Amino acid sequence: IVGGYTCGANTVPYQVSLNSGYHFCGGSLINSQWVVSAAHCYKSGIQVRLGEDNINVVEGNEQFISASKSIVHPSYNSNTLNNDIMLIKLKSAASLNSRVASISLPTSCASAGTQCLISGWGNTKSSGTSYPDVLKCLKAPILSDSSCKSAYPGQITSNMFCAGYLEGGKDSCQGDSGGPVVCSGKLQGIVSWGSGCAQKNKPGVYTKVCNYVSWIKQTIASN
Ligand SMILES: [Ca+2]
Repeated sequence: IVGGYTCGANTVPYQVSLNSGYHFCGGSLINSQWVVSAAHCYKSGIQVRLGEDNINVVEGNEQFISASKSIVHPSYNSNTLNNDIMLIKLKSAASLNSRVASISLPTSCASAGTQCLISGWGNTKSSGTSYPDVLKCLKAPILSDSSCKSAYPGQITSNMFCAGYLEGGKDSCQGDSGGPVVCSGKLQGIVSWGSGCAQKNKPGVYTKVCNYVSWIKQTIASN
């Protein structure tokens, strides 16, 4: 997150870190045994880390649970990042309390103007590299489809939306990928892509989760 703030320990209780020896992507806990992330975060050997604040220090609220199965969206295209979503099942159910909690799936899509909370352990600099140890947060609005398409001609599909600030300075970034965009208490987006980070007229591009609720539900029901 560039131009955000320190969230506060365990204030984003559905935020997970995906670890393969090191943090490499975010995710969102959507029930005791399943995480939603970005398909471009796919790899084998994932451990899901819940209850994290400082990802480099054991602080006492962590749960570390191996993935038993990963499911990349059937129509994921890695060249265009269309359908940039994947589900991860935990080998065991997480214990849910105030500091580790699921986030509700949307029943309807969000619209431009709605403010949302974006969170992660990604890069904090736009022209530089600094990775935080504690979870960072950014409040940002959803942008219009037309401004989104204007920023990124020929690249925005119906499974993507833009959020952030066209003036630059505030954005998600590398290492935030896969993590949440929560608006009015619903998971509306997944950190997916962007040209650099926090660049003028290059807002963040997010997977449009409301389009995938049917797929998420049926996948969970059968796996
Ligand atoms: Ca920790």
